[PDB]
Amino acid sequence: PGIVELPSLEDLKVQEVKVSSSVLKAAAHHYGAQCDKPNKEFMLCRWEEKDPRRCLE
Amino acid sequence: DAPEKNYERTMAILQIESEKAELRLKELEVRRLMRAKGDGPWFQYPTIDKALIDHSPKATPDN
Repeated sequence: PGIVELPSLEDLKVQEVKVSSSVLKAAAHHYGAQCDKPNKEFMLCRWEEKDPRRCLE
Repeated sequence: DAPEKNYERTMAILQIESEKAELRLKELEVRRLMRAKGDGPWFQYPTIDKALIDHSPKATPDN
């Protein structure tokens, strides 16, 4: 069959959130209060495209 | 009975039986084609009802 199409390693470069899980869980309620709109754009794009290659931006 | 009665009654008998014979040969041909191709109302062995499929957003998106 066909060839799978993957993004380059340059397209997977981003400044990661290099904190621990207790740092995230401590900040999680204000993170859900404040970072609402890009998170829900991403999860809508993620449940609609059903493909993590269409959701990288 | 008259020869008229026996004659025309024989013609009615021969019509009915020739028509039943043609319908039997057509019934065999219809059965052969419907078992071979599978596009008639017969030999419709069941598949899975697609009303059973859940179309909700699941726990993970990739599905």
